[PDB]
Amino acid sequence: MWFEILPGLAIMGVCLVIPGVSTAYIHKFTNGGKEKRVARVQYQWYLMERDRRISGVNRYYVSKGLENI
Amino acid sequence: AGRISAFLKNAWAKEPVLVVSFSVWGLAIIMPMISPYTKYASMINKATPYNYPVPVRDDGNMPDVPSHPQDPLGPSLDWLKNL
Amino acid sequence: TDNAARILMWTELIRGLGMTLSYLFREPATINYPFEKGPLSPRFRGEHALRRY
Amino acid sequence: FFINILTLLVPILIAMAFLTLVERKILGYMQLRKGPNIVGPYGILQPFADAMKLFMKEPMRPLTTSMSLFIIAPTLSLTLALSLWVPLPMPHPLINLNLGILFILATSSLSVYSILWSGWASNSKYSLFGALRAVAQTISYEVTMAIILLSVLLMNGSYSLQTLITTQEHMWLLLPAWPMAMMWFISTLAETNRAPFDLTEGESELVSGFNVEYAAGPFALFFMAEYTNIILMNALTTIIFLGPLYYINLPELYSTNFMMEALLLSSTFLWIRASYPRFRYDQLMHLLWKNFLPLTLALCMWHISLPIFTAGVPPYM
Amino acid sequence: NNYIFVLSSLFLVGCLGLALKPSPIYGGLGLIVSGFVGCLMVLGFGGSFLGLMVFLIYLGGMLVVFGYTTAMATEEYPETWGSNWLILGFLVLGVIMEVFLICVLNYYDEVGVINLDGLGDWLMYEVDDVGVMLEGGIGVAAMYSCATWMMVVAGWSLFAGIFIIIEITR
Amino acid sequence: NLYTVIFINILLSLTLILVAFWLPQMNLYSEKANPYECGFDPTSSARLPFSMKFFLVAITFLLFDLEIALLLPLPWAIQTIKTSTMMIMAFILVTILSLGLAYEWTQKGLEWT
Amino acid sequence: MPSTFFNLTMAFSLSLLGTLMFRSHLMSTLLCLEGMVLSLFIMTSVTSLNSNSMSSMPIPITILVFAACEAAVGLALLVKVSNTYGTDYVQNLNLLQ
Amino acid sequence: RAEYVVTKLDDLINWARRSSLWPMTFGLACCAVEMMHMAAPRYDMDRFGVVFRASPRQADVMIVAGTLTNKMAPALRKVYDQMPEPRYVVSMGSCANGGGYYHYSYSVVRGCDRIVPVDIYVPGCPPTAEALLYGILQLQRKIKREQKLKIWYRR
Ligand code: SF4
Repeated sequence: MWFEILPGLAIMGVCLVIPGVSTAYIHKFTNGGKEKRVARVQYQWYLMERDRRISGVNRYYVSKGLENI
Repeated sequence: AGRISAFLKNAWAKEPVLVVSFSVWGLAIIMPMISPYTKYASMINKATPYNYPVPVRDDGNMPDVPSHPQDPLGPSLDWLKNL
Repeated sequence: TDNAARILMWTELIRGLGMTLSYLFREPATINYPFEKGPLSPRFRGEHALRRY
Repeated sequence: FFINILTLLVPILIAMAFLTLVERKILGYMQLRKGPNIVGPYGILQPFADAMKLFMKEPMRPLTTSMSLFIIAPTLSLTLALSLWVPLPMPHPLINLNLGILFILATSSLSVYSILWSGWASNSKYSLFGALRAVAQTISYEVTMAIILLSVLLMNGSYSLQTLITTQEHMWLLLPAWPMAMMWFISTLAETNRAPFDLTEGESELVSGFNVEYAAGPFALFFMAEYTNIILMNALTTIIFLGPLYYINLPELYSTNFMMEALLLSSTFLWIRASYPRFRYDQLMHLLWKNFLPLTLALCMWHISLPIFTAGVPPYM
Repeated sequence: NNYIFVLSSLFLVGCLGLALKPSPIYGGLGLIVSGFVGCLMVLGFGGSFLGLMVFLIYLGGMLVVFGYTTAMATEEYPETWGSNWLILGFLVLGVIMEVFLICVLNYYDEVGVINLDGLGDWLMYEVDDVGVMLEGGIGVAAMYSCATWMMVVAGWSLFAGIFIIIEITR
Repeated sequence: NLYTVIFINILLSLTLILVAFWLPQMNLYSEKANPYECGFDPTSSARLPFSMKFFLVAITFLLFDLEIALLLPLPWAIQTIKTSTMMIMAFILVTILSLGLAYEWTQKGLEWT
Repeated sequence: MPSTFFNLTMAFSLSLLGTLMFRSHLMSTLLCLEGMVLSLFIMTSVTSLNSNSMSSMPIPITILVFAACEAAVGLALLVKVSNTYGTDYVQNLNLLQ
Repeated sequence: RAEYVVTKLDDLINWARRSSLWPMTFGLACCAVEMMHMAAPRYDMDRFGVVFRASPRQADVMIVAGTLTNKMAPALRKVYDQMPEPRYVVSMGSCANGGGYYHYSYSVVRGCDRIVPVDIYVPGCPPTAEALLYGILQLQRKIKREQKLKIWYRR
C-alpha cells in the first residue's frame, strides 16, 4: 500500500535530518554554547579578531563581559 | 479598431508567453512612474548609515548642525521609524 | 484565458501529475513469485511428459 | 571540523543511496510495481549492494579512449557533486561562503564539464552525440537559471546562503515568486538531467550518452554524482523557495520541517520523472530560449522595478 | 601561506601547456585548470565576486568553445601534451626553465621577490579593518551609478555582437 | 577550510577510483577494449568532424552569458544612491537583450540548419 | 606581490609565444587568445586588489565582455571557415597569395 | 579461523551480485515482449532489483531473447565481449537455447551456446515472465553458490 515506501523514506528522513542537526551541535560544541560568528564584511572579522585578543587565550568564543571591567 | 484586439486575443490564445512578457515589461517600465514610493528608495539609500559621517568644525556659525545626537535638529527619520 | 492558463502554468501537466498521483496511492499489481505464484489455466501447456495408464 | 566533514559526507551518501532506493520504489508505485522488496527489510540493503556490485565489478581500459581524462573526469564529478553541499545552509552551514550562489552556479556547470569530458574522451560517436547535447542542454538552461537566481536575489540583496533563510523567515518565496518557481524547477530539471529534460544520459534515443564506454566503477561514481545532484538541487529548491519557518531557539524543528519538505520535493522530482514524456535537444533549446527567456527577462525587469515600485530595497546582511 | 605563489606557478604551468599548444580539446582542459587556479587566486586575494564571476563567465564561454573544438577543429589522431615528443621535451624544458628562473631569481636581484622564509608577507597591502565595504562586489556594482558609460558601451558591444554574429553566420 | 574540504573530496573520489580499479579482477583484450557502437565496429573514426548545427545560437549563448555576468553586480547595485540612473541603465540593457533575442527570434536561426 | 606579478608577466610572455606561432590549428591559437583574456583579468584584478582602487572595478568586466565577445566572433569565424572549406588547418589558408 | 572469514567475505561479495544484478534492454524476437513482460508489474524484475540498463558496459547479465541469426552473431558477440568481467547470460526461449524453430534454417545460429557461454537455459517459446523470473532466481542462487574468494584462498 501507500505505507510501504515510508520505511525507506523514513530512514532517508532520519539520515538526512542528522547532518544539519549534527553540524549545529558541533558548532555549539566548537564555540562553547555559543554559535559561530559569520564575517560577511571586514568589520565582523575585525570584531572577532578583537574578541580573540580580548579573551587572550587565542579563543574567539570565550569573552570578557563586565566581570573583567 | 477591432484588428488590434483580434490580434491580441489570437496571440493570447496561441502564444501568450510573449504577451505576458511584454505586458510585465511595460508594467515594469511604467510602474515606477506611477508609484509614489520611487522617491523613498533614494531616501532609504541616503538615510542609511553606511560609513561614518564625520563631525565638522564650528565657530558658533551654523545652528542646523547639532551638538547632541538626540537633538531635534538635523534630518530626522520619522518617515522611516514610524513609516 | 482558459487557453492562456492551459499554457504558462502547464495545468495539463499538473493534470498528468495528478494522474500519476492517483496511481501512486494504489496497492500494486505485483505478486512475490517465490512465495506468491502466478495465475494460470488448466490448459496451460508446459513441460512435455509421458503419462501412464 | 573533520568530524563534521565525515558526519556530513557519510550520511549524504546514505541519503542519495536511499534516494535511488526511493526512486525505484516511487517509480514502482507510480508504475504499479512494488519496487525492490526482496533485498533488505523493505529495500534498504539494495543500493549498498548496488555500490558493492558496481565497485567490485571492474572498469574498462579502452584503446580508443584517452586514459588521463578517462580517470580524471569522474573523480571531478564526485568531488563537485559532493562539494556543492558545503555552502548549503541547513540551520548553520558547514562552510559559510560570502557569496555562495555563484559557487553553486559555476560548480554546477563544472559537473557538466565532467559529463562533457566523459563524452569526448569516452571516444564513441554515441558519446560525442551525448557531449554535444550536453553542450546544447547547457545552452538551453544556463542563462535562464542564472537570470532566475539573479532575479530572486534582487529580493535578498546578497549572494549569501544564510541571508536566504533570514529573508525567508517570515514567508516562503513561492508566494511572491511562483513564475520564478515553476521555471526554476523546470530549469533545475534541465540542470540535473531528469526524465522530462533528460537527454545526455539518453537511454531511449541513444544508448548511454556520457557513460557509453564507462563501465562499472566510474559509471557508478557518475551515478553517485548524478543522484547527489538530484538530492542537492531538490534541497536547494527547498531552501530557496519553500524555505520553512526558522526558530533561533529550535533549529532542529526547522531541520525536520526542511527534511519533510525536501522529501516532498524529491518525491515531486521523481513524480515529474514518472509523469512526463521526454524532451528533444531541439525543442528543449527552443522553448528554453523562446517560452522562458522573454518571460524570465520580463521577470528580471519586474524584480528590478520591485525595489522602486514598492520600495523594498534589500539589506546587505 | 605561500598560496598565491604556488597557485601562480600552477598558472604558469597551465598557461605554458596552453602556450605549447595541444589539440584544442585538451587546450580547453588546460585553460580551465588555469581558470580554476585564477578563480582560487582571486578568492584567496580578496575578490569574492571576481573569481567566481570569471569562473561563471569562463566556464560558460569555454563550454561552447570546447564544443566547437570537438565539432569543427578536430583531428583523427590528435596531439595531447604527451603525444608528440617535441611537445613533451618542450614541456619538461619549460618546467626546468621555470625552476631555473626562480633559482636565478632568488639570487640575482637581492630584493623581495623570492625568499624562502620571506615570501607571502607582502601580499595583502592594505584592507580597512573597521571598514564595512572592502570586497570587490560594490565597486563593480558602482558601474550602474557612477561609471554608466561602461554599461552603455558593454550593452552596445553585446547588441552589436548579436547583430554581427547573425551577419557572420548567415 | 574550503581547500581542505576540496582536497578530502579529491582523496575520497581518488580512493573510490582506486578501490574501483585495483580490487576487482580484470582480464582485458582487444574486443573487450573495442569501442561500443550498437554491436559493430564504428564505420569511421569517432573523432571525425561533426558539422555543427547550433552554431549561431551557441555564440548567442556565449554572449548572453557575458550579459548575465554584466548583470551579476546588480543585487549590490540596487543599494546605490543614484537609483534613477541605475534603474534606467538596467532598463535599457534588459531592453537591449530582449531586442537582440527578438531579432534572433524573427530571423529564425533558433532552428538548426 | 612582485613574484606573482612577474610570473603573470611570464605567463603573458609564454602565451605571446603561443599565439605568435601556429602548430596545426587556428583554434589552439584562439585558445591562446582566451588565455590572454584570462591572464589580463587576473592581472587587472590583482592590480585593483593590491592598489585597493575599487572605483576601477568596472574595467575588468569590460575586459571580459569585450575580449570574450571578440573571442566568440572568432569562434564563429572558424565555424564559417570550416563551413566554406570542410577543413580547418593553418596551411589551408594560402589561397590569398 | 581464516576460512570462515574468507567464505563470509565470499558471501558478502556474492550477495551484492545476486541481488542488484543489472540486465540488458535487449530485443530481437517474439521473446522481446516477454522481457518487457518481466518488466511488467505482474511478475516483476524490479521487485528483485533487476534493472534494464541499455549499455553493455553497465550491464551485468545478458538476456538473449529468441532468434540469433547469422547477421546477428557478431552483433551479439561484440556486445557480450564489451560486457565487463562478471558476465552472466540467460537465454530466453527455445530459439536462443538450441534454435526452437529454424534449427534447420540457413540463417539461424543454432542456439546461443555456439557463440557465448550461457549460464542458464530457460526453455519455452514463452518462458513466462514468472518462468525466467525463476530463471533469474536460479542464476541468483548459482552465483550465490559460486566460490570465488574461497578458491582464491585455497590455490
Ligand atoms: S523461442 Fe519461440 S517465442 Fe521465442 S522467438 Fe523463437 S519462436 Fe518466437
